Amino acid sequence: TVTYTNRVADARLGTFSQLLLQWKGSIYKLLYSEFLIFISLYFAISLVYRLILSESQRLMFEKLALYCNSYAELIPVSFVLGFYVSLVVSRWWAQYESIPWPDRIMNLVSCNVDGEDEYGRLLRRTLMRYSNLCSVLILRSVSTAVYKRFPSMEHVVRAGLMTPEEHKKFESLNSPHNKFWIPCVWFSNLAVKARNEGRIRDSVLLQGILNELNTLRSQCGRLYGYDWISIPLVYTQVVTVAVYSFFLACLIGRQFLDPEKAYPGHELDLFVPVFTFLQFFFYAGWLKVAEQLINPFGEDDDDFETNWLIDRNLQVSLMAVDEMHQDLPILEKDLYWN
Amino acid sequence: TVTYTNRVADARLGTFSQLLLQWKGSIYKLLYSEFLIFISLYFAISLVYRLILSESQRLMFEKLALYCNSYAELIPVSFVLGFYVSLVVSRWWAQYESIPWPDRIMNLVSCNVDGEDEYGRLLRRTLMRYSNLCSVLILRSVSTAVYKRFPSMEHVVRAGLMTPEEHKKFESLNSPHNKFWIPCVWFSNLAVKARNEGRIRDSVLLQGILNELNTLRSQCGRLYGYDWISIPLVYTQVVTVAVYSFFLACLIGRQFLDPEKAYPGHELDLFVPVFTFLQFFFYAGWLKVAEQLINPFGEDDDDFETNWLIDRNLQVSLMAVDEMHQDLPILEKDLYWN
Amino acid sequence: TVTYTNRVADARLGTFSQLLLQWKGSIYKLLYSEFLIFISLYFAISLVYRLILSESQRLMFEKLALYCNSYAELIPVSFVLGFYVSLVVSRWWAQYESIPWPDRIMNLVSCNVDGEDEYGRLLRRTLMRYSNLCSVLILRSVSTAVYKRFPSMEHVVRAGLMTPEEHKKFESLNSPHNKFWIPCVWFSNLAVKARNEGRIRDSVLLQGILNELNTLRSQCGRLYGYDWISIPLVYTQVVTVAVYSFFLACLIGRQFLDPEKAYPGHELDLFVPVFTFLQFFFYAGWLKVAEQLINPFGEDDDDFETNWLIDRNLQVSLMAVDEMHQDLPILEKDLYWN
Amino acid sequence: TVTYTNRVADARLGTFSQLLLQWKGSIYKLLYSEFLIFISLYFAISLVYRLILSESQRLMFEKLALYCNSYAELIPVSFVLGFYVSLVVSRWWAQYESIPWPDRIMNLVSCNVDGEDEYGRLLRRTLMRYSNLCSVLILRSVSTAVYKRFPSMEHVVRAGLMTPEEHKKFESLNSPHNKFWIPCVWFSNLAVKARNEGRIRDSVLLQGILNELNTLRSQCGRLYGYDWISIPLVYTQVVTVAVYSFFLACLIGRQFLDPEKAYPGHELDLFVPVFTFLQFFFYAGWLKVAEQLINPFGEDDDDFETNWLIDRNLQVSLMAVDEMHQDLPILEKDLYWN
Amino acid sequence: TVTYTNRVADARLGTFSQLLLQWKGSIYKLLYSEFLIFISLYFAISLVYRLILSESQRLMFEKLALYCNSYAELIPVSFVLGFYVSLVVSRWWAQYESIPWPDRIMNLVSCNVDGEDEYGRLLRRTLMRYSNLCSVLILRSVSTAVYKRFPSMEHVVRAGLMTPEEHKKFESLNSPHNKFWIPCVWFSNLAVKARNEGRIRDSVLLQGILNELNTLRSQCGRLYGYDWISIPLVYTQVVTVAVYSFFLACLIGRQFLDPEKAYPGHELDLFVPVFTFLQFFFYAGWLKVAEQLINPFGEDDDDFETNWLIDRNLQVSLMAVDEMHQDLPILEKDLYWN
Ligand SMILES: [Ca+2]
Ligand SMILES: [Ca+2]
Ligand SMILES: [Ca+2]
Ligand SMILES: [Ca+2]
Ligand SMILES: [Ca+2]
Repeated sequence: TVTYTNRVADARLGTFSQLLLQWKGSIYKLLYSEFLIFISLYFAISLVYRLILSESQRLMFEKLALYCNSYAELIPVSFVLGFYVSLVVSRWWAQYESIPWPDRIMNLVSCNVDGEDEYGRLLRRTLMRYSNLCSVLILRSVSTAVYKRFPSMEHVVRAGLMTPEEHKKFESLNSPHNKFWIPCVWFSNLAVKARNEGRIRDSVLLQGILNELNTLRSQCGRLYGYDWISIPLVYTQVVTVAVYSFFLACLIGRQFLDPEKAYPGHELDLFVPVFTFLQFFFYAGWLKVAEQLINPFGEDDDDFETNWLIDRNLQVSLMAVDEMHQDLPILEKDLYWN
Repeated sequence: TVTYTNRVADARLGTFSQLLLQWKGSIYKLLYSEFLIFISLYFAISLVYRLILSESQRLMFEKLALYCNSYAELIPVSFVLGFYVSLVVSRWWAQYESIPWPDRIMNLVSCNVDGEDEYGRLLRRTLMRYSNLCSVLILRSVSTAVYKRFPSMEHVVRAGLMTPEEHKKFESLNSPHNKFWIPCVWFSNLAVKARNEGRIRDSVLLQGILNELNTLRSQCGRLYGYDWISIPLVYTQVVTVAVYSFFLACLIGRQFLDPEKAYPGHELDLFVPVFTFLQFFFYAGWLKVAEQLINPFGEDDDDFETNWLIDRNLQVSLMAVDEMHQDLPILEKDLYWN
Repeated sequence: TVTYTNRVADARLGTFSQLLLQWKGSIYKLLYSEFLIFISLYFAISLVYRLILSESQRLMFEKLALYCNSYAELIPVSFVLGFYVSLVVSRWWAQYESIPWPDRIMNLVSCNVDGEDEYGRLLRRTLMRYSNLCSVLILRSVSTAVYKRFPSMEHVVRAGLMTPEEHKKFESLNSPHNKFWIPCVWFSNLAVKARNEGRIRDSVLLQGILNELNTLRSQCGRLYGYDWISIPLVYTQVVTVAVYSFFLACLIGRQFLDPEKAYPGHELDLFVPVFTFLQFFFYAGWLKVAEQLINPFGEDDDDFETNWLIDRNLQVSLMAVDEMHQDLPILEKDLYWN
Repeated sequence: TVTYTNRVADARLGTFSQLLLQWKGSIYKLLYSEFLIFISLYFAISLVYRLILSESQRLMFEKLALYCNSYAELIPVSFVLGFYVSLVVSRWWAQYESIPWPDRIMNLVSCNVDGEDEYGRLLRRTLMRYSNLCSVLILRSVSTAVYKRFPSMEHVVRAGLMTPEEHKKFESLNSPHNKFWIPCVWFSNLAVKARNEGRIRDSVLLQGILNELNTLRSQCGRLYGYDWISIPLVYTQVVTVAVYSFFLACLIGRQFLDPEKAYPGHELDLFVPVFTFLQFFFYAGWLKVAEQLINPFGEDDDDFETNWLIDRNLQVSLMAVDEMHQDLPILEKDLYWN
Repeated sequence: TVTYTNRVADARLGTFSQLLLQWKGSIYKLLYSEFLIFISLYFAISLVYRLILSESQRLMFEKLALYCNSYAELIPVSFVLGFYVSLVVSRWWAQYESIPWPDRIMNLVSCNVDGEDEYGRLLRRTLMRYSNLCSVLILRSVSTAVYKRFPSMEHVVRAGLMTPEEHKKFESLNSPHNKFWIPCVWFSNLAVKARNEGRIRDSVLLQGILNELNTLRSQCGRLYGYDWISIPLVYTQVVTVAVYSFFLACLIGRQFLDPEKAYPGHELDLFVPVFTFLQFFFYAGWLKVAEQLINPFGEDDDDFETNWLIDRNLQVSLMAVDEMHQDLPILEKDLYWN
């Protein structure tokens, strides 16, 4: 994503006036193809009408242009497009919050799994690596950036997210469905094995660890649900037919007619319709935002930084349960004692 | 459902332009009947007006067409239809999330119910089969696809979801209401019987299993509530009268009149109203999406894949508590040790 | 409620076309009075204008009709009415989900309260009867159907929901406020008395039972809040003044004037305004849905089936803690063993 | 609040027609001042125009009235006002549900704090009085009705909500901020002191009591947040400038011009603009509802009955933990035994 | 923020009429620059047109002004701007509720961590200082006011929020990412160290403290998510291009033309367009509210008072676990005893 929050804290004058001077993740980069196609088609029809057509053929084109200008308002562009964009934005922010963060499981495993020797160290690192793997295996199914980072499971083995013994156990488990739920069972079995060996003191701490595991499992299930149940295809087809049909009508209807014929409405000849191009800018770019945000896990400039987030979660998770287990600062008095 | 999420990750040019070349679950398959009925009625009235009516009768039809063109805008089509479609889409996504997933109960039963012999194996499989049966018995009441897969309870017995002794116990329980709550009591009684025999260690683990049982029971209750309390019938009647009355008016009002009579507005004769057919496309198809999604558990192309989900839940549930109980990979060091 | 979900699973052709042939809970049954009053007033003014008024008086009525037709669009009908109907529908579905279901408490009491003799049987039945009574005493305060089923507390005694000793204890408790919270204290005291006698094993199971009791108490409190804090009366007055003032203006403005006077707009005389009657149909019926759903606990055709739900909850609750305590089917192998 | 829910259960004919015959909490009581000011200003300008101005001055007033009638539609009244009213209603119902109800803490304290002697009786009453005081001290900060009931802390002492020793301890605690969090710490300390003396059996019951304490603390924190973070003042200024500027324009633009001058639009002279007064009624009263509901804790007719609710909570809380501790009815058989 | 809730409790007459006489946090302070730029540009173009241009050049400017007045309505200002402002307000109130409040952790630590000597006092103060530091370290990353209060970590050391030993431990932990999660691991490790020394009695109280820690960690994670995932930049660019392009068109289109030329629409010459300036006021100020509230953690007049809240949380947290540990008032009888 493009983050500009620190630039818009106060509202002086050019709070939004400077942000339109940015190229990375802009409206200009999105509309740079469709806008130039629209410019090319409009100026092509304009030059053909001004330089090629005969007089009766121009007189027929005038009636066609008046018909298309009168009756292009029957197409419900804003009515369909606002509803579709509201769906896309609602599902967008709903899909951000479904991304699993390891930090609650991190806080519980960093303190409740005892042992300062190598066995408890290995145990805590294996628990957090299972919690991260149960996230990576669903993020490589819902995202294309993670899938291009990890094309096969051997790339998950080489990155250190999975040992080859876990790869052999993962391949030996026979299931035709998506196997993202495999480490979230290994986590619970390893937590119970840790409790039975005395590394976890009581049942309440074990049940807290398992509750946070099931919370992360619900997060991964929400990601699977938002990826599998898309926006219905019939909505996408209706909105693209709406925008493309409206501006296909505006290719003919918004053409500058002859001022010497003295039509009502077409009195000035400017050869560049500023308001038609602005209306195409707002409607077509308003559709392009929904095209960008309908899948926020791809490789757009404003899709989610999933690979960075995987690297952060792996580093922070393996940091807080290895170096920070019983490594506390010295309990000292504050500036407010007596 | 038709899933196209992997095709719309990035937004290059034809992100939505290729998706209108798809037939399965499209606007075209929905409107293929109503659109051709509208085309047939319009061209029938057009040919009758052009070839059959006498001159005074055509002059009366002209006044009828001008009246219907002037006063068809009084019908609040968009105002009623947007509100109705917003209800349908909100209830649609609310009904997806109410579908019970066994995975939290799966994670707890796979680890907390002890025993590697045949008795604990039978116990875990019976617990997960009760948790799946308490979902199947409500999905065959809210869906028509599951009801056509399982027409009677004997088909539930033959699929392995229920043993015949459980069928006899299920028939001996006398209740005139829906019996989907029967396995969700058997689960709690079998969990307490498992705790009393020592298969579950403490009370906290038992209460966690019962809390996830009650969570799945709340999911099934939400499905029962959304199926039983429909959208009010008066809304459905008002929206279908709105769309059908508006286009019944547009059968007469949008007719191309005679250009030689020189009416204001009807100057060009094209014999095919492109914008009337587009307006019928958007409004009527916008109603057809609500017709499709008012019950997302039927057998439309974009209703929910409930039978696939039942098969997945049964296979994954009986997999993770039988093969994956204490079958863990070897605890080995990572690529980040020292 | 009228349930039609099983009829609209697929979307073939007449998915909504058959549902307008139904009378029970329709738009026709709602508007059958107001629509005929509007028809009567319009045709009365029409016949008086056509047969009674003199020429200068008709000429004054023409100017009054043109004024009322020009200036009835200043009344914000859709703007106020859409906001009001959105409130009514949001509160409608929010009030359905606040109805207490005994099933979570049923699942916990059916398994955690021990004893196969008559004392534990009496104990479980008394606990579930308290949980049902704490729901009946708020449903007879928020609904008129339950209040007509149970006019006094003696009718609650005769139905078996309350023994006469509990009636005497309920009357001896002195409080000027609504006493729906009385059985939800008796439940907690009886659960603690059951724990102290050894019928409940540990504290965790008791706390789970009390947590589900407090969940049902929050459900009853939400019902009390939605009944006591209505939609503000000023909104109801503004919407009824809006609809009635707009169609009081349309009684005069939509009248067919004389075509021989040649007014702009009034050229055709049909004597039955189809689009005025349709506009009255949609706006007035859109108000009548809000009139129906502003209190969904009354005795409309599409209000909630509260009495049926009370009977179901009583039967299922006293069934699952009496016959189904330790009555489990035989643990047998599945079709997938080895 | 004005409650009319029992009057609108069914929808016969006059379901909303009788509710406009009510004065308490009506649109008429709100608009009785602003409407008469608008009537006075309009009729003043009308009589001055009809009786005082000369002919050229009337001819200038005609052009001013046509300008103001043509260009008053540029003011976005409905666009700003609908958004503002939606915020006010959303925050209104969000602030009702944040009002703390003592009933969950009541159910736990009435059963889990042991002792039938005077010490446990005093202990339970002191716990519930702390839970009520932690609500009263935030309701006298967010409401003006509670602040006029309790102007100082001595009025809280005289009402029995606080003993004078608790008043001295409350004054000895030095903090420049709002002290509504003081009894919600006393509750937890007294619950731990009750557990350490054996009045509470185990830790799980104590943690349940503390969890419901923190739930009530979150309710009080939501009330503090909704009172402290208002709707932004810039929205309130924009909506009042919108409504007042639009009807300041309509004082001149809606004036009946001279019919003998024969302007397009002003042909009939009625001297009382019915639709202008109706439009002022709906827009200005639609603003007055937001003025009423922007602070629903004041002393309007449809603000919340906070003092009644404080009296109810105090009476019910001190009732259910004193008289109803181990005072249960006799366990007797039902009408459905065998 | 500017709080005016106590001024708008009742609705008499001038409930909103007095609030437009306030300068701090008003629409006037926001629009004081852009409005004067618009006034300057409009009056500059007006004086140039009235005093400088020749007759044919004025005749060309008339056609340009009629074109820009006819075709500036094609720009979807309200359609884009309402959607954007709805996003800004929804995210605004969603970001207020994500601010962590220490009070639940305060209530649990003030009672469950035993010890009246200096060691338990130091232990409770260190726990609450960790809970406050885990909030300060994310509020100095999401806000500019806290970042200007604490430019470096030495300023956090000097304020008493962090001892220098904790500063050395905080710098020794090597991580390239944001370190706001560091004290929320120290809290859990210190709570487990407090439990193992006997300062916390059982496991249930420890798990309650850790659950409230993870709740505060989820609050800080929501703040990090709302700061990192902004509103998409393409929406901000489209709305600022919409407002600026519409009023750039209105600089030419709303100009008062010559009345002697007798154009339809431009008949009166007033030299100050009141309704154009009002329309600029509402649209441009409606954009400026979104500019103010897109980052509510900056230093605007109506952004959140974050520094005051940090000071309050520090004072109240270190107050309630030091002075109020076992300092209870005397248990005395109420006014309602017998
Ligand atoms: Ca994307
Ligand atoms: Ca369907
Ligand atoms: Ca009703
Ligand atoms: Ca108020
Ligand atoms: Ca700001």
